[PDB]
Amino acid sequence: KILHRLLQDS
Amino acid sequence: KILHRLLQD
Amino acid sequence: SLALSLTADQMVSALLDAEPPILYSEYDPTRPFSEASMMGLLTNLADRELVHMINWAKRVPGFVDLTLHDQVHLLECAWLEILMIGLVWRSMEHPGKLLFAPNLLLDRNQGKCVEGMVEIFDMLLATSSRFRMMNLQGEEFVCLKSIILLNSGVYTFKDHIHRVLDKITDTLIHLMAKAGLTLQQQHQRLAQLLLILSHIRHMSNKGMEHLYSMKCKNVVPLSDLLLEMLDAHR
Amino acid sequence: KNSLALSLTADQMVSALLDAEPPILYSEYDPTRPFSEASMMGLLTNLADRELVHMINWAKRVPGFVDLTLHDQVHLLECAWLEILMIGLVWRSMEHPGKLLFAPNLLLDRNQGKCVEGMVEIFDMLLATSSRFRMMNLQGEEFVCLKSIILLNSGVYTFTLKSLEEKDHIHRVLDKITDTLIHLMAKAGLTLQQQHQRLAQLLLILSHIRHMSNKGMEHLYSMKCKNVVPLSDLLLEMLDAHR
Ligand SMILES: O=S(=O)(Oc1ccc(Br)cc1)c1ccc(-c2ccc(O)cc2)c(-c2ccc(O)cc2)c1
Ligand SMILES: O=S(=O)(Oc1ccc(Br)cc1)c1ccc(-c2ccc(O)cc2)c(-c2ccc(O)cc2)c1
Repeated sequence: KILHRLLQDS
Repeated sequence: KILHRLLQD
Repeated sequence: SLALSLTADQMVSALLDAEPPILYSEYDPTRPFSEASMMGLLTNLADRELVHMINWAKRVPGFVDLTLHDQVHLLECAWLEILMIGLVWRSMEHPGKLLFAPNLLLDRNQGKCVEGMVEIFDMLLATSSRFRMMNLQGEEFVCLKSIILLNSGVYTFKDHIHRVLDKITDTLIHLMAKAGLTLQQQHQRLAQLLLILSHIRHMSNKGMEHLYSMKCKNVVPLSDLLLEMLDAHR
Repeated sequence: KNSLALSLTADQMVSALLDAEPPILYSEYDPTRPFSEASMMGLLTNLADRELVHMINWAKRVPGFVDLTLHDQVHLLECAWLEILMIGLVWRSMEHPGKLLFAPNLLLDRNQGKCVEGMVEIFDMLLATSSRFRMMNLQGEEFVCLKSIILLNSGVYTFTLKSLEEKDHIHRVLDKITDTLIHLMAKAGLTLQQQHQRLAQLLLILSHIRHMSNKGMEHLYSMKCKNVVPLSDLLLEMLDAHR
């Protein structure tokens, strides 16, 4: 999920 | 409409 | 108007005495249901409940003041919300189950009988569990139900309705202050209750689309009244 | 461990929420080229797609949101994203009666909203919501509280045993945001009766915002099948989470 990656991106 | 009937009787 | 001149206790008493009764489902003993079987029992039940809701709405303080057109608009937009919060309220003392009627108590396994019915079944069960955790009182329940009636359609037309909505707000706080809750506990519980109305609106919209699909699927013939309440959301 | 959200005071809550505000984005709108069903929705989908990136990073700065697990953060944004876009749109449009300010260069009235089938009914609802904010004189401190409530509340009743402790943390942050709204209203000279009423009026609007989101979501799904409007990969994933 794109929402997964953007949330994980720190 | 049927709703007008119930709202008056 | 005459609703604004009522005290908080007189508001609670008027709403409690205006409560519609709890109707029974049709008494067929075949408790294993199918898709057309359960939908037939529910539409028949909801159709009869609608008639009592329309007369309950007349006895809501401030509702007779509105014109006939405004009364129609509020009922059309809120009727499924009102049915659902009533179902959730009477399902409180039956955890994990939904009491559509005293003789029609269903669990989520029976929610699989109708296609797409499990998602909103779980949402209804969660709302009932939320009411149980908050120890929701019937005096609070009738206030929430009247709020749904007056609020859900008020931004789709209003000054008088907001005056009644404030009065019901004053009534809810009066109930929480009477129960010994502190000021901080009063405004927090008010917020907790009103946020649930957002979820009830969500369940209604999902339920409305479901009934709309049941129409052109023609699994069960819908009544003319239910078809007219459904038409107002398309 | 010790949640930072539960330790913040009311004024510290407002400060954190105000500092986390996303920017107001511009659209690719060209006033030379007139509108149409395909071109206007393409502008709106392009705008909302870029807003989603800022919304995701804004949610991380909402007190208590990082304390939730990755799975719950995904669910809350999936269920509330259109609500958060709409209350921000309604908030931008307070000072422009009869018009919706999707972007500082994209100001639309209900006459131009008819260019998309079914877009009229929700355009008026967003307008009425903006008019409701106007006659309430909604404050930015109150707005950021309402927007954070939507993120935490809209998907909280659609989550077992260990995960129930995560619901209690969200309701604890929600109660602190309620304390914040009351603290703001008391500073403006509102009596205790006026604070309860205004608090109720603000939270009742969230029911209408949920309704506009439900209707808007159904319009975007049919537009997905219509193929006339290309949807971005992020919006397609957010849209599939609702149906
Ligand atoms: O859209 S639903 O979510 O779909 C289902 C269907 C079956 C199951 Br099991 C679970 C969900 C839902 C839910 C509740 C009702 C309903 C009926 C009567 C009532 O008093 C309260 C709610 C209704 C309802 C409302 C009106 C009707 O005429 C018939 C049914 C629908
Ligand atoms: O379902 S709608 O009701 O339909 C319309 C369409 C055009 C007009 Br003019 C009016 C209504 C509606 C409404 C608002 C939005 C939207 C777009 C951006 C934004 O920041 C907030 C809301 C959106 C929206 C949201 C996300 C998108 O990818 C595209 C559009 C949709």
